[PDB]
Amino acid sequence: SKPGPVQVVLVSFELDEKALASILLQDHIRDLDVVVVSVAGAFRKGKSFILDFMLRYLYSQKESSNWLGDPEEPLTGFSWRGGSDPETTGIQIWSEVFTVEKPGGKKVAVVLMDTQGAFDSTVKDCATIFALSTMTSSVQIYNLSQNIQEDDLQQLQLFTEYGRLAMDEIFQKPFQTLMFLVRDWSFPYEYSYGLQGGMAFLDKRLQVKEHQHEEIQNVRNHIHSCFSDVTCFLLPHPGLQVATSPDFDGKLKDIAGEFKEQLQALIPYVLNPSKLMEKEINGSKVTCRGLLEYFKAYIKIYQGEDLPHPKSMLQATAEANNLAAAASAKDIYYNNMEEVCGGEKPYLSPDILEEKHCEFKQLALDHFKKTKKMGGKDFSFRYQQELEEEIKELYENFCKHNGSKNVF
Ligand SMILES: Nc1nc2c(ncn2[C@@H]2O[C@H](COP(=O)(O)OP(=O)(O)O)[C@@H](O)[C@H]2O)c(=O)[nH]1
Repeated sequence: SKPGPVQVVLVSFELDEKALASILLQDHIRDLDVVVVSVAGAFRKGKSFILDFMLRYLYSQKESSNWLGDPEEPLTGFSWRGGSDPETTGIQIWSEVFTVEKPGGKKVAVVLMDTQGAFDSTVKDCATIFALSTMTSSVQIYNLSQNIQEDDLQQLQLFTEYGRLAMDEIFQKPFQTLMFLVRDWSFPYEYSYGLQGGMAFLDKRLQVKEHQHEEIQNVRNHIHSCFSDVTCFLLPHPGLQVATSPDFDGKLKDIAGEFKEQLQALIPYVLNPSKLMEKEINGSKVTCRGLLEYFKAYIKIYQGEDLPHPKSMLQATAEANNLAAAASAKDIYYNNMEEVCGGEKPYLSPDILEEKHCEFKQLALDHFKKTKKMGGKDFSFRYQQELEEEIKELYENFCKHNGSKNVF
């Protein structure tokens, strides 16, 4: 009953769909728009240290004020690396999804994602892990040591023709925020720690120059077709005790002061309620229920020998987008009907049951049609017709359950 990391993508690659569904289709979050914060990068680069502070912020927020902690008390990690073979490639998420009220009262679900791979441009693939993580997250925090290297940028080539395809055919950038998190920044006299120094440094690194390799200048020329926002944050060194310790357990006061300072800017910048950014695809928000569909559609196309064609990535996106609309409509029909004739609630005469059915079927189909969907009308119809068959089967079970409560 204790929260912990859940392996959702593992070694080709497999989606553990049951484990992911058990988190995302919980009753209290499945209908909420979901915020998906991913930290991605090479093994042993401090990703889980940052994930731990994000959890401290989220748990402090859940139960309140000094999120950083008590300076006298030792730190304890949250066990993102507790399993066998911690250097393994894959994607984990935290088992506790948080519910946060944004200003004005809208409640959203907040998922934390741990994306680990070799991250080195050669022989094998973890590009699959970076792609799946990027396409499903709303903030991809790309965790790098000391600088943004040309190798680092070359790994974004995965998305370049995808971004160019989507702009050309759907008139929209496919992804939201990419943030370069530069660890152990050592030149504050050139670019100061934090966000303003980071954006000046990123601007310089993103400039195309004739000596760079062709593929890297490509990435520079099209990264802004992929992400609606590209940002960078320079974080200081945490101090030698953190750097040289396996499983750091020293007191908060033993962490370097400038690191703590910049942590208090970085973590709220990502997780403060006014900053939470719901996942969006095709310009419409994704719920925990819908997010499951994107994982299921994306795992399929990354099964092959080679990386998928961009047309197949757009195709999988369109299919999952319509399935997400259908699933949301199906839940509306089911929840309303179960409220009215489910359980041991009293028998309803066929006239009353039919009327309720007609009311909630129309509600459900209207919701599907009103929802913004990719593919055009003929593409979306096949999903609508599928939804109508599901509703018909649901209605039959509701009718047979209702009839079992009849007297004689
Ligand atoms: N130099 C440095 N070391 C860090 C930082 N954050 C964590 N560490 C240490 O680096 C090692 C690997 O950290 P870990 O968070 O497990 O890396 P992960 O594999 O990316 O999750 C551990 O000894 C950490 O205590 C940092 O910002 N800078």
